[PDB]
Amino acid sequence: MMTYIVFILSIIFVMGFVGFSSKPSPIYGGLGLIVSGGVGCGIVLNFGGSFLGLMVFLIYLGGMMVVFGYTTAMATEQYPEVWVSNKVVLGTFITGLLMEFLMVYYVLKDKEVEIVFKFNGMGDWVIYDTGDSGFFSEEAMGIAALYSYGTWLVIVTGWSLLIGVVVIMEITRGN
Amino acid sequence: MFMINVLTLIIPILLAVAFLTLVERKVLGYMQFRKGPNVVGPYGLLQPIADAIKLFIKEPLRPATSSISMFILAPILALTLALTMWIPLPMPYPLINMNLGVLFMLAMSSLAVYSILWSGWASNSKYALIGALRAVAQTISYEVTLAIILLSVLLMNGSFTLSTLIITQEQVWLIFPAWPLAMMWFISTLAETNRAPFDLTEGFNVEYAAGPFALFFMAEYANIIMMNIFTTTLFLGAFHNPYMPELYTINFTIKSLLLSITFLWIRASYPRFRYDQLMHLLWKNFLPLTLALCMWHVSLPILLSSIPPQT
Amino acid sequence: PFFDVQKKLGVDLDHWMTIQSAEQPHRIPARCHAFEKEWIECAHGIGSIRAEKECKIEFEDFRECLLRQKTMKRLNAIKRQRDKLIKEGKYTPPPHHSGQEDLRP
Amino acid sequence: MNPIILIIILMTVMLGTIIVMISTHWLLIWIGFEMNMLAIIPIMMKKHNPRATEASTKYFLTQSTASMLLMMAIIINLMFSGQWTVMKLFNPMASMLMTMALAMKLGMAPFHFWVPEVTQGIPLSSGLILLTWQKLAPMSVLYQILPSINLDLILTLSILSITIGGWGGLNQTQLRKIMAYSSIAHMGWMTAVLLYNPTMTLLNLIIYIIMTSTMFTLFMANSTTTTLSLSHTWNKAPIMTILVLITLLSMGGLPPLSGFMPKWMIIQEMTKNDSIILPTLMAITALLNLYFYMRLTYSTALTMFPSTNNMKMKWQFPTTKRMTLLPTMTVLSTMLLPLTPILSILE
Amino acid sequence: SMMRWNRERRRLQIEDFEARIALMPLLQAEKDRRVLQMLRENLEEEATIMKDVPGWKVGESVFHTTRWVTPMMGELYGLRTGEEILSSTYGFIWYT
Amino acid sequence: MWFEVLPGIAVMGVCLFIPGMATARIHRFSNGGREKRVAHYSYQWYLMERDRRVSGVNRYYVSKGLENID
Amino acid sequence: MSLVYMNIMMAFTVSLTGLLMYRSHLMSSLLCLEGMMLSLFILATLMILNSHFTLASMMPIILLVFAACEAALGLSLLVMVSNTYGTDYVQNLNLLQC
Amino acid sequence: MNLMITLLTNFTLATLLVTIAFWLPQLNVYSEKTSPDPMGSARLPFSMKFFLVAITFLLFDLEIALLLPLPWASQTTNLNTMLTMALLLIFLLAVSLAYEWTQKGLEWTE
Amino acid sequence: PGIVELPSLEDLKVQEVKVSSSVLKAAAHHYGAQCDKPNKEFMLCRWEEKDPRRCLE
Amino acid sequence: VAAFLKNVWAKEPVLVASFAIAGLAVILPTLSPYTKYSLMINRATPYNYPVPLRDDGNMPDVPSHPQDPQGPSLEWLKRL
Ligand SMILES: CCCCCCCCCCCCCCCCCC(=O)OC[C@H](COP(=O)([O-])OCC[N+](C)(C)C)OC(=O)CCCCCCCCCCCCCCCCC
Ligand SMILES: CCCCCCCCCCCCCCCCCC(=O)OC[C@H](COP(=O)(O)OCCN)OC(=O)CCCCCCCCCCCCCCCCC
Ligand SMILES: CCCCCCCCCCCCCCCCCC(=O)OC[C@H](COP(=O)(O)OCCN)OC(=O)CCCCCCCCCCCCCCCCC
Ligand SMILES: CCCCCCCCCCCCCCCCCC(=O)OC[C@H](COP(=O)(O)OCCN)OC(=O)CCCCCCCCCCCCCCCCC
Ligand SMILES: CCCCCCCCCCCCCCCCCC(=O)OC[C@H](COP(=O)(O)OCCN)OC(=O)CCCCCCCCCCCCCCCCC
Repeated sequence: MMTYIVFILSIIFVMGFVGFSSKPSPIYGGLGLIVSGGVGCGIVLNFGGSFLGLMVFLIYLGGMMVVFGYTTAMATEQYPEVWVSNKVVLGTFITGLLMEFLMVYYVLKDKEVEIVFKFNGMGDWVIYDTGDSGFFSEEAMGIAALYSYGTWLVIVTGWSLLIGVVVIMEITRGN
Repeated sequence: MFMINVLTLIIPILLAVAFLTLVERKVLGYMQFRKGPNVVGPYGLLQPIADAIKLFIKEPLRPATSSISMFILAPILALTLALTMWIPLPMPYPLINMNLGVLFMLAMSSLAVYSILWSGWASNSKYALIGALRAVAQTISYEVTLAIILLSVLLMNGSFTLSTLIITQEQVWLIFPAWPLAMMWFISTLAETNRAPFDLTEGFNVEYAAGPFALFFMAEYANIIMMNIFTTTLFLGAFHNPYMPELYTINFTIKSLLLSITFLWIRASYPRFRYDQLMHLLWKNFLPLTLALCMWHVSLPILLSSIPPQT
Repeated sequence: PFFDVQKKLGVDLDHWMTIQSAEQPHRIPARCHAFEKEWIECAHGIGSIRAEKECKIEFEDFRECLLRQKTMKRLNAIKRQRDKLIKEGKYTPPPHHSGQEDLRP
Repeated sequence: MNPIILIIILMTVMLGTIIVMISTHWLLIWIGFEMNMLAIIPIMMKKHNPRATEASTKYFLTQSTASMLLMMAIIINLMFSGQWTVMKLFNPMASMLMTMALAMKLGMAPFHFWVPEVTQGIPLSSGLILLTWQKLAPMSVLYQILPSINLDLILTLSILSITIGGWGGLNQTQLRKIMAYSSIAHMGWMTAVLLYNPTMTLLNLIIYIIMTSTMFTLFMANSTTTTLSLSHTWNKAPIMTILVLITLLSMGGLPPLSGFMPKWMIIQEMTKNDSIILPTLMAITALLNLYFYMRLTYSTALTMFPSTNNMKMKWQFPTTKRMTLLPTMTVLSTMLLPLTPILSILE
Repeated sequence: SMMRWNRERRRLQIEDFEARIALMPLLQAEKDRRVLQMLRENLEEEATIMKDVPGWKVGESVFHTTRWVTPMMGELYGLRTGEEILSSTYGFIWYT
Repeated sequence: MWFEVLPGIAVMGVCLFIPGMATARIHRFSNGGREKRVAHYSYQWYLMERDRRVSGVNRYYVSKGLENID
Repeated sequence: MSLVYMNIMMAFTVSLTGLLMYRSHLMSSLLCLEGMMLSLFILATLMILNSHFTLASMMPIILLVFAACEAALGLSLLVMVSNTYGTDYVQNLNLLQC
Repeated sequence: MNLMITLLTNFTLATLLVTIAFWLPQLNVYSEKTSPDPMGSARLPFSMKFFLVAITFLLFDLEIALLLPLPWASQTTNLNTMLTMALLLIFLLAVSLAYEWTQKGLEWTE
Repeated sequence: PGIVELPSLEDLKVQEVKVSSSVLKAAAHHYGAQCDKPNKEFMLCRWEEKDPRRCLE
Repeated sequence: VAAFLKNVWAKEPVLVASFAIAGLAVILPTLSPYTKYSLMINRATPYNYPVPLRDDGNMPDVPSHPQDPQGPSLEWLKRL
């Protein structure tokens, strides 16, 4: 059960996009994309990609999806919902989320194990710890090489970010 | 055995947050020439327990919520991110010893504005939504200088490891080569938690009951104690004997208490900023100095041949 | 329009990230350094049309090093036969695959 | 707009296209397309009216979808090849995705549904950039990946682009939408001859850019955006009257003009490769483009003339507008056919 | 102070790395005997499992070359228990 | 007077002292009277699993010295 | 091909189908577009960490940064639409039919 | 593994305290109350300044995302190139800040 | 393809160094000093042959 | 160029401090003698294995044992 955990997260990841590709609201759309970002980050972190998972949290979720929720909250005029005493205002939430985990556990059925067991990855998929690397994360040093090897990449990226600042300030003027 | 360690982290956090209210009211009492609470318990030691039992049986306001799910998930996220910021903190050895604990804490604190934003949209008020948007803009503003100051200090560390930050400061405190980063870091952590003189929420989560307000309240104070401990580890790092870890634990405890009382002593001393005045403080005062000191702490270990070890 | 400025002027703007067998930091190998090196040294300079049909063995070794589809197929076959024999009761697992043998070093 | 900021943004557009043109790496291809889009978004919003914001929104959505499909094609190439050289693709799934994404960036049918809208929403110089400069980078990537491009898919997109760019020009009085459907038809023409001779792709591209630039420069010289506003050119500047229309007789594809130079050469490369039906059908549809654009030619050089009285005041003022390269581009878009074997410089 | 102490910490890092370098021949020889032990065990249990299946060369490579291929995690730990697979492939990642 | 704040400060200081003392004692309890092994890098984890294999009781923190060689 | 890569591709195509069937809002379009970007990040990261190809580890961050800047541009476009009509509705964006 | 257990315990304690904070005063049969702020029925006007500071956060946060591997890049052999590109990124962050300054972008939230 | 020639279990048996990693790290620098020659001949054979099967003895 | 400097130090000391710190961060790594030692320490830090060479017969600059005279030595790093 514990072996297939990345695969399990990937299934949840797929289900997470069905949370918001059906598009119930842009606000619940942002909420589903935040949950999907967290579980895809779990997929990244379970291959030893620690810095890239923390870039998912720090830059994608805490950097950009904050701005998406911020711009969404400056639009789409709100309206109240059901606000009866606690047999509705939290009990329906708990029964709905228990049905959501019921849906998560419900898809691991006989139509799934014909794909899981015929194409068993866990046992031979996650091979990032194949031998020794040394005193360094290879992924950390590969990201560190952006400054010595990636001179042109850093030039065009910083130029695109400066042009991004200029472009946003020109189009958001109205004059 | 590990679950025992998680409980012995998280239960004393909640007890320390409970008695921080007593320490705040007593220290703000004596600084305002008055006394703080002394009637309820002996010298006030039952005032947090009485306040907690009062807030946890107070009537829910029957809130006209714009959403159920964000109304529930804002205190849940607030408490979860209040607790999970503590697990890489080296005291002198953390609960979760990870190689990127600094970046982990920066990420989990950058995720902490969703509790504000979801509390704001989960209210029906447009005024509460405007206050929440102002608070979110303030917090993500000061997260910029959190990240740049933190990067500039860790150019002397070698890596994002918090336990390595104890090894870095065994000869000198890191406030000596980095005191402008220290003072701007301290004002930036003051402005993260919406703490005075940056508390324009008392100048967004009032849609909640008194119980969920106590949850946001205790998450805010856990963030206050946590950022004081993180500043203590980051600039005033204590001596560590590996055969007696209680020397380091008592030393950073005393320094963390002094820095938390320094928050309590700042809030009883200054008027509040106007909102554009603290946006002026960030974007026009702290950010040029912070970028210049980032350039300085990049280029300075290269010119002094003091580049810290990677491992 | 492929204006090869990087070969005209003699600059290295993006050749270093292109293949796995290039100069990596701290001499880290890729997982398929030998297979990609052999596909590149086979298919070098002869063009794509000859490279498709005259270096297919090295290219399939490198593709199978990347995806490991034949190796996962073989391991699924052996594990399926092992599961069927444990289910039939015609086979017993060894002690060195059950966890009672006090590993080598 | 601040003119220094305009110069910086236009050099950033040119820089993004150059980064797509010179790079041996797929990440820099994607970076150059991102830089090109990011920089061209304020060019569309030069006037700050709601039609430009709508046009920029539609352009952002289509080009962003094409950029993400391009990155998915790059990622699938890195699966099945483990490398990053801008060369042939090593999966026909990644080949199909990159062909679809470059057809979206060019606005080839059935991804053409943003081209007559956005060109309608923006000014004439930004439409000139959108229909001349923004073709150069995806056609360069198509030039560099043609050993993997599926034959049936590129021919389907080519003939569908030529038919839809043909039947789009009937119901239009707007000059910019007519230039947009002419764009769609000519991109079908360029990608028709791509897997047979890409030198004729570059010849068709250069002749198309010269003719489109002549037409948009004439539209900027006369400040006319509709057919009915173009119809007053005979009374204001009579030398402007025919140059638009011999350039548009070129754009239809008609001898002895140089706009007959691409299509004929395209047919000249497709009857070599034993395709007789397909260039026949495509150039019959080009005659349908001649049908509608010749109706516009009849509109301007003939029947629907009449003027208004305020035109009498415009007679007392010359054009102080910069008609930059307009005599040069008008000569190069008509009289280049006796120099047709110059095309060997595009090998 | 940070100058003197970062220089001393760099000297200590070089001392630890030279300890690693002095130990790497023994660790590499034990790693070679480790992987060859496990592949010989997988080969013998493959030879005693794949009897009923026709057309099965035991120990047949999937690569057409005869060069030594660095073995995958399933070529070593495939026919073993699940806890050893977990300690092999998520041990370093899940370690605290 | 001013020393009246000291019982609350003392209680809060004990509440901050308990987690660090607790995790130090648990690390010494679960690792044979010593510190927990820090494996930030692949070499540290490789030596750690080599210790776990040479100890024979599936525990990395049982150190086998010169008595295990002849 | 492989399994978890097929899952990340399935998420990419699901967010593509959500990006190709608009319901009401432009923010829904930008969210489906950034879910596509997220799935591209995840799949690129798993490939680059799988092959141990070291220099490409800076590539997903690059794939983040540009595209996040791209999202910023999209948000600004939405804002200007919401400054003209009051809503971000895609049916207010139909003046270019003529 | 220990991290997932710790996150799960923190999430369980958070959900438990929220559940106690909602269900414990709903034992009370206090009163069902009626008759439902600085606006009564006003819509929300958009503010351009808040969106400008949000996008300014996002663009400088991307520049910080580039600046993050510097404590690792200090360990490289090509220190002249590394120092030039580090100073170039922080200088471009400063040029973005100066352009945000002079075009009145930092005004009324300065 | 050809059958990969894995050596036998008897060709792999050796008297192991059954000491822990702190024993090896405390005894690291003197081991690098005094056990230089067979260690470097082994690692030269290991980087030249690129195959542990030919690097056994 | 001096009265302007006193004026900007009076009005805006934050930007003067920022431009002074940034200017020193630019110029001082080149005006320093200790900058080369950063390069030397980062290139003498052994992250990999020092793979030995087959002795062909004529290599005087390459030692046979770590305790030999020839070879790159770090006496400067130990002493400084
Ligand atoms: C880590 C432990 C704690 C660390 C120390 C912090 C504890 C002390 C806290 C005290 C109480 C704070 C109360 C709230 C403060 C908020 C208000 C405030 O102070 O705002 C910041 C104020 C703001 O100033 P202001 O608001 O008065 O400015 C007005 C600005 N105009 C004119 C544009 C309107 O100051 C700063 O921003 C300075 C930050 C620190 C600068 C450090 C510079 C170091 C020296 C550099 C070199 C200079 C010389 C040149 C080169 C020479 C080379 C030889
Ligand atoms: C609205 C929903 C509910 C809201 C409240 C709850 C969710 C939000 C608050 C909690 C956020 C959870 C964050 C989880 C990951 C944190 C980052 C991380 O794992 O960093 C630590 C570490 C990297 O450090 P390193 O030392 O390199 O690793 C060991 C290497 N020897 O890496 C490791 O140690 C890796 C350990 C294994 C991987 C852990 C995966 C966790 C499960 C997936 C994500 C779960 C959350 C999904 C939803 C998020 C919504 C924001
Ligand atoms: C193998 C081949 C490789 C590729 C070869 C080269 C391809 C070149 C493609 C050129 C595309 C050019 C697009 C337009 C120029 C870009 C900048 C621009 O738009 O400048 C026009 C400028 C704007 O001024 P503005 O004030 O905005 O005017 C609007 C009203 N206020 O001013 C005006 O609006 C004034 C009006 C006249 C503008 C004329 C611009 C003509 C430029 C193209 C010339 C022909 C193409 C180059 C030569 C042949 C090569 C294909
Ligand atoms: C890490 C440090 C954490 C420290 C946390 C605790 C801080 C406070 C420390 C203790 C402070 C004093 C506590 C006692 C206050 C006074 C209680 C009392 O005696 O109240 C009297 C009241 C009336 O009773 P009656 O008999 O009528 O009196 C008339 C006289 N014959 O009778 C009653 O009220 C009934 C008896 C009630 C007794 C309650 C005592 C307090 C309970 C505290 C619980 C938590 C303690 C810590 C737990 C974790 C550590 C073990
Ligand atoms: C070359 C080294 C690297 C340089 C790049 C990195 C710098 C790090 C800091 C980045 C700062 C980014 C933002 C800078 C904006 C500058 C323009 C500016 O602020 O102009 C306005 C200001 C007048 O003030 P005012 O408009 O009233 O302010 C509003 C509140 N009252 O005008 C002023 O206050 C004048 C400010 C400009 C002149 C400052 C001169 C400082 C000189 C220090 C000594 C010499 C340092 C050597 C380098 C030369 C620098 C000029």
